[PDB]
Amino acid sequence: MNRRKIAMPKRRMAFK
Amino acid sequence: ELPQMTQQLNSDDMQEQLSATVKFRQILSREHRPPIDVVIQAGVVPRLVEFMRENQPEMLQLEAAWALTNIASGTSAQTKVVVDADAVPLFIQLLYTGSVEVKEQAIWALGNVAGDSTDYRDYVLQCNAMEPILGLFNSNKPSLIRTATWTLSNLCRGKKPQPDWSVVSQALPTLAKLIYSMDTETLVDACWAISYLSDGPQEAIQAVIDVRIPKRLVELLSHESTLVQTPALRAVGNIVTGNDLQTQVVINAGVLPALRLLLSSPKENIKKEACWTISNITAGNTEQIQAVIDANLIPPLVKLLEVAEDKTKKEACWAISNASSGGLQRPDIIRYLVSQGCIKPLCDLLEIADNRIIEVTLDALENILKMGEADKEARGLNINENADFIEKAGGMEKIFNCQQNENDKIYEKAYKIIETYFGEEEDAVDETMAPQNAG
Repeated sequence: MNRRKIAMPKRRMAFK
Repeated sequence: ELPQMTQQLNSDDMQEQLSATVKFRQILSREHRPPIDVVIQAGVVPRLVEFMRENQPEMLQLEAAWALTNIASGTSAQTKVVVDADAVPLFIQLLYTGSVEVKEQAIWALGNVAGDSTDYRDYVLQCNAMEPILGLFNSNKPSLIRTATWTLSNLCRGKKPQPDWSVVSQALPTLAKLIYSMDTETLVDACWAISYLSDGPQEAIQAVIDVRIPKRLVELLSHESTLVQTPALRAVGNIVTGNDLQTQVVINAGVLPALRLLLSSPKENIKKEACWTISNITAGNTEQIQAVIDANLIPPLVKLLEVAEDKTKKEACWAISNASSGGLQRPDIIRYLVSQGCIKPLCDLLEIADNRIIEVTLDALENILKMGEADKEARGLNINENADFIEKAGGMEKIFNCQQNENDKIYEKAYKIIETYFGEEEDAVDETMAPQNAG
């Protein structure tokens, strides 16, 4: 509706 | 004992060619400090690549492919070696021909190759791997499906650039089933792959919706494992960056109560993504802002705005601010926000060091004032209740100071708020602020 996330990331290998 | 092995691998005797390949495969499997570098530098990769051709024993193909895989699953440079030896197309054709053990090796290899960068990802796809990979999801062999799903997600990963949509979108029907798997790792990787696919244009979001994925994803937001929650939440959030109709499908599938659950997750980042996701629904039409309120999401959102980590607060502020948009056409919304105590947290947030949010926060406060002003003018009162709430919370002082901010738009909106709703008592400032300010 308004805003994409800052980065797709939320990628399995990199996230948190 | 290695230069010897290199010669035994060159022997024209098929019997020794195997014995050698088997010895390579074994040292390459050592858990601690694999000799991937040493084996590469002996020049034997291209030799091992030949051992994977159609014209070779089934038992030799397996060992050569397994050895190479151990190489390709090392460092980016040791993967590069395998790719430069033109191993991918033979890994690919082994997905058709080879037995199941061989299929599992090649699929893993291609996964590691596809996951190295966006170039290698495109390359695997150009070599037409999609077709055979999909063919693997018939095997009814859990470990192979598990692996094929991991690889599949790596073929979808990456936004800059996106993969070729006309190819990766062919995996939607399979994934749609995979998010019903009882194998956690499968489920997880299937959700990642959907989070990547849904992360794109409205055409892509629609593809996800048309295979009936969103129903299942919403169900998965309450899975016991955050490994499932995370990518699932993300896919749902991406779907709601779409248009009102798209957003409405997710609300209709039950996402608001699932979001309620996630707003009280132990992980801070799940809470942050949940806030983001809700903010894109309050960015939606008036029915949807009301759906958010009816799902009792405002109270936790307000609570997070006051005590959450900064990244989470910003996202919550968007959710609450976007919701006050609809307050000009449905004043019940603003009234409810105010009554839930969102004025003081919004005010206190004006001093955050981020101009993007200060702006959003002032837009929320303006909308609260505009509704408070139209409320008193509608019934001949001589006070703006909301203006007094903001004043008593030290929000007037805070908005006042925003005029000393470098961004002209912030100053201009703050100036306007102080003039319009705080007229006699607090001066607005004009432009002698030529020694600028901010950062």
